[PDB]
Amino acid sequence: AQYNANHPDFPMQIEQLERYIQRYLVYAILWSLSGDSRLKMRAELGEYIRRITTVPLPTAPNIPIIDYEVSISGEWSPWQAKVPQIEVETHKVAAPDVVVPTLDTVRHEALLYTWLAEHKPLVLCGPPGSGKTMTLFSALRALPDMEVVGLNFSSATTPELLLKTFDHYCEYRRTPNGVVLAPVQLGKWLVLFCDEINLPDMDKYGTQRVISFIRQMVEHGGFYRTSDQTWVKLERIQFVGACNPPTDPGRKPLSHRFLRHVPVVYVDYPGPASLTQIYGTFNRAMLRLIPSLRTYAEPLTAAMVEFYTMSQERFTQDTQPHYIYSPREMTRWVRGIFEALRPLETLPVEGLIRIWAHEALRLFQDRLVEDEERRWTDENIDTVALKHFPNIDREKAMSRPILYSNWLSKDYIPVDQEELRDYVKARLKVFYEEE
Amino acid sequence: RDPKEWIPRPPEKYALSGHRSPVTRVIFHPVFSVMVSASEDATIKVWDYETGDFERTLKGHTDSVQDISFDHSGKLLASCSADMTIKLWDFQGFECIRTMHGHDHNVSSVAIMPNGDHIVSASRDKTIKMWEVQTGYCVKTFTGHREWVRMVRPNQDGTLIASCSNDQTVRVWVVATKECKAELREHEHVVECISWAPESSYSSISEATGSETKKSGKPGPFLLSGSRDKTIKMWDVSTGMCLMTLVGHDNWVRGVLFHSGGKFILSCADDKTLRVWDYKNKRCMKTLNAHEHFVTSLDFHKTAPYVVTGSVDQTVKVWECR
Amino acid sequence: NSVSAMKLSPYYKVFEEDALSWEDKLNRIMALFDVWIDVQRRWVYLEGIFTGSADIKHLLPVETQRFQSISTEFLALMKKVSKSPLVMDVLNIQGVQRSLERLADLLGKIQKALGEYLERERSSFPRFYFVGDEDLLEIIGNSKNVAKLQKHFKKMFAGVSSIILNEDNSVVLGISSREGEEVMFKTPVSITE
Amino acid sequence: TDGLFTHVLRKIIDSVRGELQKRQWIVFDGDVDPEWVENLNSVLDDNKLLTLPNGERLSLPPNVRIMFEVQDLKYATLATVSRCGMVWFSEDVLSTD
Amino acid sequence: SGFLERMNTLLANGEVPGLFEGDEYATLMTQCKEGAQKEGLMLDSHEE
Ligand SMILES: Nc1ncnc2c1ncn2[C@@H]1O[C@H](COP(=O)(O)OP(=O)(O)O)[C@@H](O)[C@H]1O
Repeated sequence: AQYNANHPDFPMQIEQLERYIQRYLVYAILWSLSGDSRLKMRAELGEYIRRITTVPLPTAPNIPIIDYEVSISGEWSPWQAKVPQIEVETHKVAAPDVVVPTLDTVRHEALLYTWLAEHKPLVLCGPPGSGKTMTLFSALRALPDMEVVGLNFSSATTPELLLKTFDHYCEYRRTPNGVVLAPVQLGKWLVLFCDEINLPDMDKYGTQRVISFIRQMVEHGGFYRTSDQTWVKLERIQFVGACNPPTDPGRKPLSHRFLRHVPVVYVDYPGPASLTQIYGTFNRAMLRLIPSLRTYAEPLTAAMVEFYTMSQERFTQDTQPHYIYSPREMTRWVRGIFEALRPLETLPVEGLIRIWAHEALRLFQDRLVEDEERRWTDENIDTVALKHFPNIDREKAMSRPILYSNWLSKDYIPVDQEELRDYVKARLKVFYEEE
Repeated sequence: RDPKEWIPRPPEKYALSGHRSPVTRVIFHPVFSVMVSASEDATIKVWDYETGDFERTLKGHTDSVQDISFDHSGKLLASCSADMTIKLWDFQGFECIRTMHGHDHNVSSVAIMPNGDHIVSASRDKTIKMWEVQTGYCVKTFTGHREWVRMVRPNQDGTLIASCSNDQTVRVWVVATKECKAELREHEHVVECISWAPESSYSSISEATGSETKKSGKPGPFLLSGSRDKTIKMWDVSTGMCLMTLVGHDNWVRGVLFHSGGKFILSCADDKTLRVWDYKNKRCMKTLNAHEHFVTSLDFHKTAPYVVTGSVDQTVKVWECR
Repeated sequence: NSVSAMKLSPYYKVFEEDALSWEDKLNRIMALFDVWIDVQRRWVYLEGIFTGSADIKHLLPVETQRFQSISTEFLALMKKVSKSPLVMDVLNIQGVQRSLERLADLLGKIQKALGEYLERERSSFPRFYFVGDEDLLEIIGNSKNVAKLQKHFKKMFAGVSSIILNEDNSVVLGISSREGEEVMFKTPVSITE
Repeated sequence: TDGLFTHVLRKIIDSVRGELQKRQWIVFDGDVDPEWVENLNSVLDDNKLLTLPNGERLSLPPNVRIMFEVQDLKYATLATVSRCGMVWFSEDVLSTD
Repeated sequence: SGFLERMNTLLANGEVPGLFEGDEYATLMTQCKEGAQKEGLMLDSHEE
């Protein structure tokens, strides 16, 4: 219908409509029956459909169908055509708003826009830090008539949180058909983003009260106001959920009665190639601050990705609950290096390596419990930077007391341990008299 | 030695060391060629800066002396200390003629008004008080600061007093009617020191900041505020706007003041350096490795070419300007 | 008055609903426009102050930016009015009454912040000392429209009730009194120069 | 800040809503003493001006009448009495019938 | 556990939706008007 609106002189013809509908039906079958599974299972479903279907399908020998969208013209077009190698502004390096386009990113944004436009509740499932909130917000940027409200669920979450959100962002107005709950603003669809939907505790009889409340609000379009036992009908209110896989510790599988109204999309961790693309783009935007360091963007990104991968495999939730590593750590790595490089007019390669090592220590070593783990982190930081950055002064960039501070200077520069100790002694002398 | 262009030079003239505790503040005698330095050992030692010889110690304070000031004639010295008292000293006979109580906590600043008949002091009880010199009575109490007031300074004619506090703001008060003329809140940390602009710098400030000539002819009093965010800001009291921010210090700014000719800004900080600022171009000309520890205060002689800085290393240094 | 006369009539019972509805419409129209006229006048003589004076930006910066914000909002509202200048349409504008009350409050707050500026402006023309702050603001702001300044000349001069102007209202040709007696200037004063 | 009488007179003078075209009567119903009525000495004289301490002078429009409704003048001075046209309402004016 | 619920919401969002209710919300809106004026911003709607 939108295409026909864009072409008043030449509406869609029956043959083009038939082609487009066939291709979109296959695309929707793939993204509905395999949107909540891994890449391998999406490939398996695509192969099975290719074996059974009669519709025209892409002729690529190895690229699975899930990488092809359906153009309005009625032909398969690859998703890679919508993924350009962009150049991020140096002042927007690893900013929260910045999303580096990727195949998975654009596919998920298209799917979410398809689901969000229908005001259909949806749930994004995946490991923490995989990019569920990022993808949701990027897809919501394409829908100006939606205001998203963030809710964070915990094991102690009850429908009272949702009721407080409704009291803040909505109003109960009396209509002849009954009480209607609608957002205070007009023409905008409120989106309730619930970040930990499957954390709320199941009682001894296997139910989550807030999940039942949301299921009632979604299926029946409203809830009961317990103050006067009046049925309240929702208007212009939408629900979007996010959660870790139900097999994770502390997570409970959602009810099948709740899942039927809610399609689930699985957002897995970006692969090493996707990580390389995203954070190489971020480093290239970064290293334009110091032109002499521009040639080191690729080895720096390779070292970052390698150490992140090794730390992710080495430390898991089996050992400690807080041993969770995600692309969020890579984003903080990028932000820290950028903030350390911003005030510097010039810097040798060894200084960049020292900043990289300091940020790696501050991100991957501070949370470790045992001393052996910290020793492993130190040794492997040294080995990674030696492997990806040969022919550099090993001692000048890896003096083990790697300390950085802006207490002895206006900028964030390395600080000697003895000078820092003397300064802290004087500051403590002042601190005793003041506080 | 251009009579309004000298700046201090690296080779020190003298390094006077008789204090047993960090030197809090150093001031110049307006008339005599003598110098006064207050320290944390509850002593007020008096030095001569022409020949660098100790003269006499002014004792009587129980705890650390935090500030000292001279009246216009140089015949009275007002000192405040950590023992919640303000003492007035007859600088001819070097006896304490009056002790003033009334502050509820540490008194961290003191200033004699330009007329010489009143004493204004700031303390840790978040109040500023005015004391008659003749009777020693508390006559006014400027309340409104939310935290420890660190400094109080009257302007040239004594109609305005500025104050800085741990509440990260600078307040300009009206002496006659107690009202708060302005509240200068742009520092991101505690404001340590303040200083007023001499009339000899009004034209320089106006043409450096690009401020157009007002129809009155008075550009409006200008103020400075060194703070712990390592920056110095120049304010226009009349409008309340920050004319410029001076960046370049590596630590908390402890003292700031103008060159007597009103062409440069002299500041000291805890980065162990004394810096000369060319606020014409909003940049720092000269950096002096003044002391081997934190530099707490500085003073610039009105006529003679001398700069003095006290420090936490218990040393008072006199700098020849060339 | 017609609605009230219909109310006192005996046949009003059948036409109670529509008469009450139009009474409400008229009352809201009057309530809106009474605030509207004062808001318009205040903006008219405030924009002149804030644009024709070059030093007001430097002497009064905070109130200056405040007035540009208020004036931008006022011009947005005026553009909305000009789009659909039907009186019901502007009456039915979402939150027109509350916006007008906010504009009136903001303009009053700005006007009360101009005391020092008007007191300093009084020194240029000494006869402004016998003119109140409201009337002085009207005089200085509305200096362009000299047709509305004719009522302020009796407060500044002994017998000059009004001035005589040409067709263009750009050259002052003389002065007049209350009784119509006129004095014709030998060399007329040009406002444009 | 304008008072009640000053506000009324200024509103009439400004005539934003056509006040100058009506018959505006200001009636002072109450007691008369020199404290407040002597401020009207210029208003009730040929000056026809309300001079305020701030230097503002408000001319009396020709359609405005200042009226006093009083029961006795045992405290008003001669300055007030000589400035006004007297109308005497004896109690025999309003008979019990 | 309500302490931790309020901490969870505050840490994640920077605001607690049900903390200010009734007269507290009106007082907060007045104080936010004052603060936004002190920061050189004109904000009128309670949703801004
Ligand atoms: N394509 C991409 N472009 C930019 N950043 C990305 C991309 N993919 C992942 N990230 C990073 O991964 C992190 C995802 O975190 P988030 O979306 O908050 O995860 P969750 O929704 O599970 O909490 C973000 O900090 C983001 O910087």
